[PDB]
Amino acid sequence: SELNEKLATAWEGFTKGDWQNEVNVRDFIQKNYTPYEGDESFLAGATEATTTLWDKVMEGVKLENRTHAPVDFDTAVASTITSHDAGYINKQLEKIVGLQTEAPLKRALIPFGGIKMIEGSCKAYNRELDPMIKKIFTEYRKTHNQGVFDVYTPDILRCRKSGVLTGLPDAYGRGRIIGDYRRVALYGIDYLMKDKLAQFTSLQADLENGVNLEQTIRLREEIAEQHRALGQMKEMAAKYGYDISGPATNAQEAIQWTYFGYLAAVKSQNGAAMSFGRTSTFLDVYIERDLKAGKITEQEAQEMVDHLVMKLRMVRFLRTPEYDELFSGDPIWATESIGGMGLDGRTLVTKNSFRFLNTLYTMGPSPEPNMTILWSEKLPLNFKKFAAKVSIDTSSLQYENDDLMRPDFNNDDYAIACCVSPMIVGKQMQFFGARANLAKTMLYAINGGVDEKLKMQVGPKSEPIKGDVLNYDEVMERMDHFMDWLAKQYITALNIIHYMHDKYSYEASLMALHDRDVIRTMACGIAGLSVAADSLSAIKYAKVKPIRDEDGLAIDFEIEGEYPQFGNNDPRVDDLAVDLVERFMKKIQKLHTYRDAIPTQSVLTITSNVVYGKKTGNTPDGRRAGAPFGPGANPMHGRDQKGAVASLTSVAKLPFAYAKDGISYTFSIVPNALGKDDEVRKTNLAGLMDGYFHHEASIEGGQHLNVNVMNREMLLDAMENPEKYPQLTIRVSGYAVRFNSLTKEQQQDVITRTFTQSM
Amino acid sequence: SELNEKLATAWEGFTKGDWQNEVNVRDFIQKNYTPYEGDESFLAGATEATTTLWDKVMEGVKLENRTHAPVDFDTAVASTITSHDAGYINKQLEKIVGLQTEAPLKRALIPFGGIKMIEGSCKAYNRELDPMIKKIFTEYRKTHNQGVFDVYTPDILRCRKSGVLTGLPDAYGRGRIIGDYRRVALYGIDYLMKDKLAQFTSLQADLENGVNLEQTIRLREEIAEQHRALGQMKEMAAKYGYDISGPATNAQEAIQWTYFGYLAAVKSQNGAAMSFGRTSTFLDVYIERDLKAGKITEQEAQEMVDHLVMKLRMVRFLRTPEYDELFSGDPIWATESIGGMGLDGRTLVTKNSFRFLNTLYTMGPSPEPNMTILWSEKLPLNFKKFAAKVSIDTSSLQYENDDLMRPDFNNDDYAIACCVSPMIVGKQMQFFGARANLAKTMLYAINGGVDEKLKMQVGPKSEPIKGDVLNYDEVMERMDHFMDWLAKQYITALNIIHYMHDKYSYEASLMALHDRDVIRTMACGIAGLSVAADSLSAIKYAKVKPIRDEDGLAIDFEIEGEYPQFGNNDPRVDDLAVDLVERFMKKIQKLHTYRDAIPTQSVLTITSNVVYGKKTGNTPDGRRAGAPFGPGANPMHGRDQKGAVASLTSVAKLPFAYAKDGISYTFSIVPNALGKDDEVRKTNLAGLMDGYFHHEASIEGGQHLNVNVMNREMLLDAMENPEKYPQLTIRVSGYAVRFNSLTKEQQQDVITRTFTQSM
Repeated sequence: SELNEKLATAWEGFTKGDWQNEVNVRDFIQKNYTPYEGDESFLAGATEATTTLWDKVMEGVKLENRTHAPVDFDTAVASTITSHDAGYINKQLEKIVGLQTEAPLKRALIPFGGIKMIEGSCKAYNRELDPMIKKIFTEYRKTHNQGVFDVYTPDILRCRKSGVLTGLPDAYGRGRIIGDYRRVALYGIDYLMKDKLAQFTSLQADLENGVNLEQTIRLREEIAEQHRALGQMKEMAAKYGYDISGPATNAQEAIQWTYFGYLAAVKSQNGAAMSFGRTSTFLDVYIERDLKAGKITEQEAQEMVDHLVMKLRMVRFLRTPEYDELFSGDPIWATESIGGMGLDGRTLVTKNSFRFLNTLYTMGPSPEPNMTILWSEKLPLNFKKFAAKVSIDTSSLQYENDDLMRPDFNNDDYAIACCVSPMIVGKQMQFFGARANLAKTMLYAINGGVDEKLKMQVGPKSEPIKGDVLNYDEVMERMDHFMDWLAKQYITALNIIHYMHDKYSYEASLMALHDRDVIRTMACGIAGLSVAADSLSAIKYAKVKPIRDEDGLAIDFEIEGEYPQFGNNDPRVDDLAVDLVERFMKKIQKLHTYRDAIPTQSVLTITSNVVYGKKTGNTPDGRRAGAPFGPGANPMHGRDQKGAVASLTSVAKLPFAYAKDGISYTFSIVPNALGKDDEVRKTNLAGLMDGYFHHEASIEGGQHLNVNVMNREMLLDAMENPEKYPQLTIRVSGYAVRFNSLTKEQQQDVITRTFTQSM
Repeated sequence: SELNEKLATAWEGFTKGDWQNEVNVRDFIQKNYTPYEGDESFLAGATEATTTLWDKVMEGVKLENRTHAPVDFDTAVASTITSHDAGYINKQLEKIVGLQTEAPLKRALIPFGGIKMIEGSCKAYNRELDPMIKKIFTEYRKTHNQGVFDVYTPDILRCRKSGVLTGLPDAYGRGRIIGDYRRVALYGIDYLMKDKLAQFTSLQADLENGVNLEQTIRLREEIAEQHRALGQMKEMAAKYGYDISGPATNAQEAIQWTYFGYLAAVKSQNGAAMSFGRTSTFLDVYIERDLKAGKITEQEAQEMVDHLVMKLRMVRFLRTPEYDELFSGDPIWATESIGGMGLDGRTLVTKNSFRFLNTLYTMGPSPEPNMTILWSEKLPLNFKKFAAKVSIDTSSLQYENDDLMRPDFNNDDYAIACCVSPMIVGKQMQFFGARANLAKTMLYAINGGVDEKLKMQVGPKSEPIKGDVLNYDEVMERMDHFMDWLAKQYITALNIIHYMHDKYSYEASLMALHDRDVIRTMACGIAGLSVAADSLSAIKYAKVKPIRDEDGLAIDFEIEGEYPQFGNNDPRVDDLAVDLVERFMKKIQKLHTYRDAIPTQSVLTITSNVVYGKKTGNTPDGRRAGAPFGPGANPMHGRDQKGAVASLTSVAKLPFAYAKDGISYTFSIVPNALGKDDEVRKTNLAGLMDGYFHHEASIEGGQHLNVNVMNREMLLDAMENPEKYPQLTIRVSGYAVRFNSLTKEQQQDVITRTFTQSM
C-alpha cells in the first residue's frame, strides 16, 4: 500500500511504475513525459506581471554592473535554510516564490566556509562585519578555510603564491553538487524523510559489526544531518505559506516544490557552481497534465516557467575581489540540461524544452540560468533550428554532446554541473578542483623548478636546460617529470581540501536529495593547454632559443621559423595537445584519493586563463609575459585561422576519454560567416554542430561548444556605451556573462579572442 | 652543540642527559632527583597567608556542601583557554596563581561537549542560559552530545534507559587524559611549540604519498590545533603577569609553570577526571636546588606546595543532577602519583613526597587532590609508616601496587588517571567508557532479554529458563551468550562516542603535552561483580526458587541453604568472580575499535553502584531490588566477615592481567582493629598492605586499596551534625569525598558498607 490517499490524488492520471514504490525520478519521467517534435509556433509571450517584475529586478542588475559590487548583503546574520524570513519582489505578482534573503539580490553570509573571506568582502564593499559573527566563526565554530590552511604543506603554499596551483576551493564553497530537486516535487518531503530514515537504519548492522567502522559512522551522521535538513526545508517553505510535506498536486506546485529544494541549497551553501540539473522535461509532465485538464492556459505555463527562471537569474553570493578575478562576471552556474535523447531512441525534447529557451525572448538575454542543450544528431530538426535561432539572437546557449555522454553513462538522466562536468542526477557528484597551470609547469621544467617571475625554488630542485637552442625530446622529458610533481602536489591539496569540506561544510540539504551511496570523482583541471602544446610545436618544428639572465634563468625566447599552431586541424601540433591531456590523466590516475574519489580531468579554466596568464612569463610558443591563456581548451587568441571547420576539428580531437570532467570550447563566429539570412544561418549553425558532435565508434567527437554569433565591433561599442546593452550576454568559458558585469581587463581578454570570419 | 642561553641559565646546576636535546621528562627526573629515606621530622607548618587563604575558600566550600549546588557559574560566556581574566582569592597572598574563571569556585560553561547539559544545570540551579550561547551551540557549532545521539542505535538507547548500559561519556567530557604538565616547566612553551612544528612536518611525506591518507590528515590537524593551544597557554599566563615562553628558572616557577599547563586544560575541557599526573618528585628537583642555594627556606617550600595543592582543591565543573548521581561528591579526580620505585632500584620518594601528604595537616583533610601512593615493599619504612599515619589521621589517601604496574609497563614514569587507570605520562591515554551492569546482564539471561523491571525487550529475544530451581550450567550458558551481546553493544557505543569526541571536543591543550603518537586503550568497566559472583554461588551451592509473574518473568528468587560469598577467601565464590572478569575481557577483546584503541577492562563503578542498583530488580544472590551494588570490586555490603586479611586476599585474587584499567577496592577499618596506639596501627596498616600488594612470579597481588580508618558511629554523628565536620573526608570508590557533599541516599550507601572490625 505505497499509495496513500494524497499520493494517489496528487499522481492522478500518472502511468504506473517502480517510481511509485521507490525513489526513481528517471523511471517517472520515462513512464510519463510526452516527446515533442513540433516547432515554436505555440510559444506564448510574457505576461504583464512578468515584465513588471523583471524590469524591477533589472534596476538592481544595472546597479550591480555599474558598481561592480553587491546591491546589498548581510553583515550580522549567519545564513541558514531557515534563518531568513520570506522575501519578495512583489508578492501580488509572483507565481513562483523564494529568495535567498529577505530582499531581492541582497547577498547572505555563509560563514561555515571561512570568516576571512567574509571580512575581505566587507572591507572591499565598505561594510562592517558584526563582531559577534567574527568571534563565533574564529573561536567557536571552525571553518573549512581554517581547517585547510592548518593542514597545508609549505610546498602547496609556494605553488599557490607562484601561480602554478592557484584558485583551488580552499576559500569558497566547493560546489559541483546537484541535488535532485525534482524529488521534492514528485514525492514530498515526508516521503523523502522516511526514505532517509531507512537508509540510516540500513547501516546499523555494519556499525555493530565493526565493518568499515569509521566510514560507516561518517555516513550515518551525514544521513542524519540530511534527514534534519529535509525538515528545515519544510519550515523554510512554511514561511512562504506552503506545505511541501506532501507531493506536488499540479504544475504550479511541481515548479514551486522543485525550486524550494534548490532554494534551501543556495541558502545554505557557497558552492562556486550551484547547478539546477535536468528539470525542464520533468516539469513538462505536470504542465501537460494541467493543460490537458484545461486547468492552465499556455500563456500561464510560460509565466510559471518565467517566474522560475527569473528567480534563477536572481541567485547571488558574496565573493571577494580575488574570487572575482578567478571567476569573472558574477557567475553562479545555475545550469539546466535541456533535450537530449533517451536510451530507448525517443527524444527527451518537450514543449517545456521550448518554454525554457523562450525565457530569453520573454525576458531578454540572460547569463543565468546556464541553459545547456544536450545535442544529438537525432534531435527533431524543428528543435535544432530553434536552438540555433536562439543562439543567433542571444549568444546565451551552450551545447554538449549527448551522443557521447549518454552512451558513456548508459543513462539518459544525467545532468551538467557548472560548465561541462556530467553526472547522473541524485547518484553522482564531483569533488571540485579548479585547475593547475600546465604552461608554467613547462617553464619550470626548463628552469629547474625556479619560478620565472618570483625567481625562487618552487618545483623540485634540478638542473635547468642548458642548450642555446631548445630541443623537443629533452624538454618533453623534463616536463614529463615536472608533471609528476604537479600531479602529486595537486592531488595532495585536493585530498586535504575535500577532507575538510566534508568535515566543516557538508552540504546536507543537497546530499539529502541523493541516494544513500553517491559516486564521487576527483575533478582536476588543466589551464593553458594550447600555450603548452604550441610551445612544444615551436620547439619541435622551429628553432627556439632561450634568452637567459645573469643567473641562467630563461626569461624569454627567440624563434626562427614558423610552426603549426593548435586549432588549424594540423596533426603535427594537435597530436601534441592530445598527448598532453593523456599524460596528465595517466599520472593523477595513480594517486590515492580521499574517500576514494575517482580521479578525473577537465580542460576548463573559467577566468583562470587570465589570472594564470599574468602570473606566467614569456613562453616558447611566443606568448608574451602576463598575456592571458586561452579559455578552456581554446587555441591561443587568434591562432586558429583556417575557419570554423578546422578549429572545431582540432578541439573535437581532444580525448574526452581522458578528460571525463569536460573539455570547454568557446566558439565566436561573425553573423555573415554563417549565411546571408537567418534561415541559412540556422541551418548552417546546426550543420556545424552535427559535424562537431558527430559520434562514431572510431570518432569520439567534441564534448562541448559555446556559441557566440556577433561582431567584434558590437563589443567595442558596448565598452564605450554600457547603458546601451543592459542585457548583452556572451559565452566566455563554458558559461555566460553580461558583458557589462566584466572588468576592463577581463573585457580586454574577451575582445582579443578569435572571431571566426568564415567556415 | 650550544644550548640556547635561556635554556643553559634556567638549567644551571642540572645534570646532563638526552633530556636537554629532546623532550624527555623521565630522563631529566632520573638524572636529577635526589632520593630521600628520612622521616617527616623536617616538615614545616602552614604560613599565615596559607591559613588565611584556605579559610576564605572553606567558606565557599561550606556553601557548596550546604546547598549541594555551585557557589556560582557562567551563564553567558563560552569557556576557553583565554576567555577569562585573571581571578584571585587574595592577590597579595598567593604564591601560586590561577583560577578557571575570574572568581574562586565560580564554574564555567564548556559548550563544546553539548548544550543540553548546560541547560539542565541552569534549570536545576535556577539560572538562565544566555540565548545567544544556546543558539550558537545548537545551530552553528555542533557538539559532542549532538553527534553521538545522531549516530546511536535504538538498541543502545534501550540499554541506556533500562539500566544495563547507562552513564556513558555521551553527555560530559570523556577525560582520562593526563597531559605532561611538567613539560612546560622544564622546557617552556616556545621549545614545546618548535617540537610540535617538527612533529607536524614529519607527517608531510606520508601525506603526499597517500599513506594512511585519512589518519594522516587527522593527526596533522590535531597537531596543528595542539600547536595553537600552546600559544594560548602563553596568553593565558600573560593575563597573570607571567611569561612562560621560556623554561622555569626556580622552584616557584617550576610549580607555577606546571600548574599553568593544567589550568589551560581545566579551562578548556570538561573531563570527568582531570588528573594531575606524577609531579611531586619532579618538582622536588627544583625545590632541592633552590634550598641548597639558600634561595628558599623549607617553610617557604611548603607554602608553595600548599598554594599549588590549594588550587587543586578549587577545581570545579558545572554538572547536571544526573551526573551528580553517577559521580557523587562533586568529584574532580586531580590525581597525584607519589613515591614508587625506579627501574634502577632506588626509591622515587623525595622530601616533596612528604610535603604533599603534609598538605593534609597544613590545610586539613581534603578529597582533592586525589593523592595516590605508589606502593612498594621496598619503600623506605620511614615513608610507609608516615603514609599509614596520614591515612589513620585523615582517610584521604589511596594505594596502588607499584611492584605490579612498574614491571608491567617496564617504566617508572607512569601515572594514575582518575581512580586506578595507569598510563605512561605524555605517551598514553584512555578512551573512557563508564561501566556496564553485569548483574542485570545475568537477570536478562534468566528472563530471555526482557527487562525484569520495564518488561520490555532489551536484550536479544530468547526463551527464559523454565526450571523451578535454577541450575548453574544452564543459567551460565545463557549468561555467556548475553555477555557476548553486552560486549558488542558496549564497544559499539564507545566506538561512536570516541569518534565524536575526537571530532567535536578534541582536547588540544592536553594532547599538546604528549608525544606525536599516543597509545590508546578502550577502557570498559564492569559493575556489580560481587552481586554477579555471589548470585552464581547461590544457584550452585544452594536452592534458588524463581518467583515469577503472570508472564513467567522471574521477578524474585527464594534461597534454600547457605552459599559462598565473595570476600571471605572462599575459592568457591572467589573463583567465580575471577572467572567473570576473564570472560568479559576475552569478549570485548575480539571487537574492532575506533582508532584501534586496545580494549581494556576495569572493575570500577564510582557512584554507578547506586544508580545501577536502584535500576536492578531482586537478584539470585539475595540482594533486594533497588539495593546498591558494592563499590568497584568490593564484596556486597557486609558480606565479608572473616576480617581484613580474608577480604584483602579475595580481592587481590582478582586478575589485573584481565583488568588492565584497574580494580578498585574500598577498605574501611575501625581504629582499634589496627592496634591500641598509633605506633602499632601504623605498623600494622603498613604490614597489611605489604601482604595485599605482595607481588611474586606466581602471585599477581592486589592493584588498589582505599584506606578508611574510622567508626561507623562517627559518620552517624556527622549525618546529624554536618556543621561539625566541615572537612571530614572519606574514600568511597577509588577517590575521596567530603562526607557533607554527599546526598542523603548516597550517605545511606556509605554507612551500610562493610566496616572491618578485626584483621
